[PDB]
Amino acid sequence: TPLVSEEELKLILAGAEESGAIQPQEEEMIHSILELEETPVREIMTPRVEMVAIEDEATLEDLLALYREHRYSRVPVYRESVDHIVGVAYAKDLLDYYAEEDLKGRTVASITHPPYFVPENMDAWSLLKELRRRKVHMAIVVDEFGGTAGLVILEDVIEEIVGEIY
Amino acid sequence: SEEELKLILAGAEESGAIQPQEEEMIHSILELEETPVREIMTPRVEMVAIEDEATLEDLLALYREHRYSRVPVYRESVDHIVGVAYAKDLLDYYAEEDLKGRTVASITHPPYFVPENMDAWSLLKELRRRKVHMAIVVDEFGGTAGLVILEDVIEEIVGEIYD
Ligand SMILES: CC[C@H](Sc1nc2c(N)ncnc2[nH]1)C(=O)O
Repeated sequence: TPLVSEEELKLILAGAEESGAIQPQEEEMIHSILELEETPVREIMTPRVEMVAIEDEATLEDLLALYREHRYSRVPVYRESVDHIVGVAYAKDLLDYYAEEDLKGRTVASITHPPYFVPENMDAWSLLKELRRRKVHMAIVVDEFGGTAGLVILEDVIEEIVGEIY
Repeated sequence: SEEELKLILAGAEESGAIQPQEEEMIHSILELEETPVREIMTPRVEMVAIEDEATLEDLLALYREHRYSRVPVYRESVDHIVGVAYAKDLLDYYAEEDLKGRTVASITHPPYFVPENMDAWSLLKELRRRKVHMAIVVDEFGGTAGLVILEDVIEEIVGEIYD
């Protein structure tokens, strides 16, 4: 029956979680749904300085070693520096080769998927939208001058909603 | 007030406060408590499982032939599940000799069993809590109703998430 605004609805959420009519964690989830439109990917991304990239001409042995030591399943791919990103590569794709012979035989370029670039200030709501309807759940966050601000994956948006898992 | 929140959420759609997409996701959040895992699980007949005594070379061959990253690991029949195996752990293992010399049991994680009737909300609670990613749905007799993963619940909140 009643009529309410976004601010009033967030207040009723706080007042029905201090009420016990809903769980603290169901509150935090629905609240998180609401804050997605106000979060820029910048606030949730992995920034350039902490990310693990690899060069297109490296070998698939090199990718395997990178997975073993930093444990990141999916890895951006650059040519000259990290500001010239040429695609993305997934460690599980190694399994289709998984031959101590074949791996040193091919370059990461041979398994690199085309890259998805979002501007540094897109909101998590739009990014969830864009990522869900795409086979690559990982976008490159780009700064205002064309450089690589960082990287952002769907599981990060997911965690924003639900919380940390894995 | 639980019915009150249920109703003012739809009202908040009507007062322009939230998009129908946001209200759809929030109705999904609310309807997690009322959805049983049977409604979302993959059942035995659609399932891909592997013996614990098989070799990691066998695991890899399975993965090639079927593309499933998570595999329930069973002992005698698929009604006696003893864990889950993750293809990614295969990447940690020496192509030549380490796969013919090790078996699936070396990499299986202990399983998580949920009743067939359990709701999604409690499933999500217990998965986030135990920090597992896949559970084995049992039937009232001990058999295997199917398997269910976190991304099932997630998509049940936010929509199909196509790899
Ligand atoms: C997105 C995550 C899924 S997990 C999965 N494992 C399964 C199995 N053993 N049998 C039937 N269906 C399954 N789904 C994937 O990696 O494709």
